[PDB]
Amino acid sequence: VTQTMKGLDIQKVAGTWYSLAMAASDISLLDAQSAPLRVYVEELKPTPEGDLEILLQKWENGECAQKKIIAEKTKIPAVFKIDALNENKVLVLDTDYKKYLLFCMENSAEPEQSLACQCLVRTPEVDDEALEKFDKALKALPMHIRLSFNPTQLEEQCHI
Amino acid sequence: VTQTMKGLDIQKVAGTWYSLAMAASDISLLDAQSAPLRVYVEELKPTPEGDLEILLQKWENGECAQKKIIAEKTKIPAVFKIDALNENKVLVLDTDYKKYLLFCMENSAEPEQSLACQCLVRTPEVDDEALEKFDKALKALPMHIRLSFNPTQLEEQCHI
Ligand SMILES: [Zn+2]
Ligand SMILES: [Zn+2]
Ligand SMILES: [Zn+2]
Ligand SMILES: [Zn+2]
Repeated sequence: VTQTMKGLDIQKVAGTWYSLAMAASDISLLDAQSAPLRVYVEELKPTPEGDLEILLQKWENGECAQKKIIAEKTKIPAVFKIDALNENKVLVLDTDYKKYLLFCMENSAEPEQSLACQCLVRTPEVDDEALEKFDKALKALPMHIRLSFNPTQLEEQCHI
Repeated sequence: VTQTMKGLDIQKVAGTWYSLAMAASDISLLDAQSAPLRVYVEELKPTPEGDLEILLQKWENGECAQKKIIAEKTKIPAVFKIDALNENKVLVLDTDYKKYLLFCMENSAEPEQSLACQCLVRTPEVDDEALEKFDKALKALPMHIRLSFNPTQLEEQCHI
């Protein structure tokens, strides 16, 4: 179902990011700040080997904890293997490198109950064009919850 | 901003309904089952005087409570006055009476922070055409959360 980006240069996604919008196939995955896949991406750090370190924050033990996820390169381009969040795959759908990035996470064992997708942006501002790209990519996908954040929320993102 | 239905026959909306989809301007209004405006419409009972009794269920005191809301007719058609859920207005946007109904609730004091909208259906089944009408009506509105329920969830709707 999912169509991944072709000709992705992973080195060009490095730097600071913000989670502008999130979507998921199951409401329980994103509803409430303490939900399993409610994650806020803060930085993408690609490696020389072609892997992707994802820095993000997540609600745990009563507060916003900082997590580092190592996404390993696989034989399929724009698809990375992870062992976190009960997910095993990160899929980069699209990016223009300097404004927005669209990606999804899933578990290959049950991809319909585990699919979460995000729209990332470089600056803590609403990019209507990025949201349009996000919505278009989501049309084919069976999403039952969609969240969209404003500039004020994008500053600290996760907060007690 | 909101455009209400013209030529609404309120008597024809009587009977059983299900909340298929919900949307709101603020995430806090709908995120989590215990959220202030997470409400599940079960029945619409119009009166001979032209008022609308809304039967719905809402999470309160650890369980799904049953609520009856009286929507009073106002001088503007398809717009009803209420005194519940911290809202004071019910706006009927569109309906075909026998399959779907779209409505919004708001507080006139702060309509941007209080707007919640729903897509109702007669039967506990996903109507892709009703969702299309819902999405089109929402385009102009500043929604930051969207929820969509499946047939299994639509049977009991709210549940412990
Ligand atoms: Zn590696
Ligand atoms: Zn589905
Ligand atoms: Zn009356
Ligand atoms: Zn807004």
